[PDB]
Amino acid sequence: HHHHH
Amino acid sequence: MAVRLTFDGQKLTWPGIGIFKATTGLPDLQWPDKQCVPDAAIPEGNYKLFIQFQGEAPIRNAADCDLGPSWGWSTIPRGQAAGTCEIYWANWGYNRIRLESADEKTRKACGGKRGGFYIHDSTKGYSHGCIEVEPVFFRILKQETEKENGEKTFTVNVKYVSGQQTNGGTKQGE
Ligand code: MED
Repeated sequence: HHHHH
Repeated sequence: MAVRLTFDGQKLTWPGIGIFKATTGLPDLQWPDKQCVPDAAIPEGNYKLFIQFQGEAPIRNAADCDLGPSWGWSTIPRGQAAGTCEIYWANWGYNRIRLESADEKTRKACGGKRGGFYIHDSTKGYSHGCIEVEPVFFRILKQETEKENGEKTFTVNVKYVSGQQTNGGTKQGE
């Protein structure tokens, strides 16, 4: 994923 | 309407209207020469904006405070509605618009290893590999688009003409 949040 | 925004690391320009303060990259990564480092200044090139308003952003994992991806203009759960995720989602802000690389040079930037780009209206003075913009941008976007009837096409060209820090002073002041 490009982001974790 | 057809709008080609431009972003130079410090200002997001809407031709014919005005300029918005804008910032890209985490605090130590706000540099054009770091644009292929994860979470740094967004890579130069051409991106499509997804401005279709789709309401609240999907939540991929509430337990991990992880928003899902979405291709549109969505809102961020905040305050009590965000629970313990507030501190993390304050880094999103209240609004986000998805970006997608729109041509060959942009898709191939950085070996194709970066992505997940958005324009968003947090007031941190940094961005996790996206573009943080002055919140009024989203008020102008709503007002300008809701008075037109036909198709609405938005893009942004990212081009760094200076090596200066890619911080437009978006941190909340006074
Ligand atoms: C896992 S892709 C790298 C992280 C993403 N936020 C970016 O800046 O491109």
